[PDB]
Amino acid sequence: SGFRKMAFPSGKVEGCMVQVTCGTTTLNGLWLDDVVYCPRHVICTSEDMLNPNYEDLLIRKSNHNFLVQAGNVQLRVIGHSMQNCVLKLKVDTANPKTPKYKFVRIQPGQTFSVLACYNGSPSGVYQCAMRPNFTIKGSFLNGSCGSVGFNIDYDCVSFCYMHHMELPTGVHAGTDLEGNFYGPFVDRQTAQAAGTDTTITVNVLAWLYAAVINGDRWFLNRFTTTLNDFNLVAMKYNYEPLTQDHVDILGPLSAQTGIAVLDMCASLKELLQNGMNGRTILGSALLEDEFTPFDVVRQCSG
Amino acid sequence: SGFRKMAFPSGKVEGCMVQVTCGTTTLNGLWLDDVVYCPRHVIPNYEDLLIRKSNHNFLVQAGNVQLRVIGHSMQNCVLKLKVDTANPKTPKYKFVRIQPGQTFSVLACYNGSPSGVYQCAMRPNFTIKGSFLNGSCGSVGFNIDYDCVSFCYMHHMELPTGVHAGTDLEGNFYGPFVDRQTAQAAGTDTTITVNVLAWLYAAVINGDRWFLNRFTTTLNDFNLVAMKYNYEPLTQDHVDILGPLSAQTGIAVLDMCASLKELLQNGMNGRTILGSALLEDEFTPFDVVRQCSGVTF
Ligand SMILES: O=C(Nc1cncc2ccccc12)[C@@H]1NCCc2ccc(Cl)cc21
Ligand SMILES: [Cl-]
Repeated sequence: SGFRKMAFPSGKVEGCMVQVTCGTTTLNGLWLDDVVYCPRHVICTSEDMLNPNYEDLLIRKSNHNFLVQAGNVQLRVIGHSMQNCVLKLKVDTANPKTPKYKFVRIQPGQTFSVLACYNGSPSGVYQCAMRPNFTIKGSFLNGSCGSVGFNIDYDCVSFCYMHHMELPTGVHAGTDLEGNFYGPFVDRQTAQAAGTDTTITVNVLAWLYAAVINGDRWFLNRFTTTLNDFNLVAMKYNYEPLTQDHVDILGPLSAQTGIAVLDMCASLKELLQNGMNGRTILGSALLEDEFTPFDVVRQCSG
Repeated sequence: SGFRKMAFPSGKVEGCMVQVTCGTTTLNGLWLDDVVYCPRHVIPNYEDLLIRKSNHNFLVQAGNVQLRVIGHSMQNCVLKLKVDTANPKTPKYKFVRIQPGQTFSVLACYNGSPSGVYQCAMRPNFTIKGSFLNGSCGSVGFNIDYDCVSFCYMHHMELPTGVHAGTDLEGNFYGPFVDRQTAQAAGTDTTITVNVLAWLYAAVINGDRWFLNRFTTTLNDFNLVAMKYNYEPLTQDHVDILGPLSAQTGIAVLDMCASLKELLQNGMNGRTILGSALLEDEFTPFDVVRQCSGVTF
């Protein structure tokens, strides 16, 4: 019993964090095999941040301009290439702590753990979700660039995120490990605003099923709804549309609890209308949306 | 910017998790140097049940390697299995007993394999509101100070309300609990006041000021109100501990107490603080400073 926002154990990722210094800029790199991955904005100066030409700035750099530090060991950069918004520094040593890994690009609503780092040293680990507006509500200070988001399903680390920047609202933007940004963001100081954020509906339903599995049933009702009627109500509360894929995904939880997805949708509609009334669901007074259906099953069953 | 419930990086602890099997029971062990620590309920008159056990009855597995048990002893509610091999991944460590209100990270394990890491607090009623399934016994709570892991908790059981009970690494239970199937109930819980204030300072540091007011209060008047809402008494030590946050934000601790007093008597009014509609009490003043300054390990 119990339901916590749980991150993956960060050990496999900690053994990959390095510090990447280029000129006056220092941030984090991810050392996997003989390559160090980091945000390409590490090659940027003061006046080369509003409109940087990364191809032009990178051509002027030599291998010895990049200082990579793994613990108290300086690694030797023997090559450099750019892939989208990520810089790949070929090094003369393969990381002995390289875990079994994959680069995966996630979709909004997906969760992952973040290993926040400063100067190549891990400071903390927390659980996040890719918001529908493609930002992450992380916890990052200056120097956190290069910190990574990942999932550890089985013994394989799936890297899904690399931190690049903080938007004016305090939310964060970044890329997959191939350098493709999540959302309409670019790695420059130009005016960029996150779109209006919405609640990840399928995740709220997954969390309502977690509450039922843990013995919380007060919010259940005798009603059901059509998928269309639910979405018409949901949109009015800035909730993401629930698709037939989401209904299918929630099938296992519906089978385990005996509460049909559209039946749980009618509970969610009622909660949106009434609020909680001094009550909590799994120790929360708000509807939690950073637990996917897969997270709920893993945490409640194994 | 941002404020998250953040756990310590769990790597140093992951290299210590092993699986301990005794008879039909399988749980987790903590392998430090040549000793494996685990809950004694893996084997009631525990002295008598332990005397009937031989070293080969304990099957300890570190990854795909079976470790050989060369000795066994009991210290309070923890079993210590002496093994032939010292753990090469043994970090710099200490066994520390924490006080209610203090926070720590939990590395939840099943069959000696880490499955997740979360942050939690020792409740004033000595329970932890964890996330644990069958097989999680032996999972440990810890903090990291510089490069030293301070082990503070070992999971033993789940109480009927779904909350959890366990011991320090010397086998002394936190709270009035015993390691036996019997009627045991967690006492009435209270809110960790100093932690709520620390979290209000974290909200101010992140730009949330709506709850601030022009008012201040005496420590005595605050505690009279706090006692009424099942909040822990705020001591002069807590006020001193909150000093650095008070200096950084410009909001005196008793000034923040007047904000808390109003929040208790009047509620949030549809508003949130750091994305929460409840007052968060599982961040200590040190946690807030560590996260709002970026201390690394
Ligand atoms: O956002 C960046 N860094 C940070 C990242 N996270 C939390 C921060 C908090 C406080 C200050 C900086 C933070 C990075 N340096 C600032 C300008 C900038 C502009 C464009 C790009 Cl691509 C990156 C950057
Ligand atoms: Cl995905």
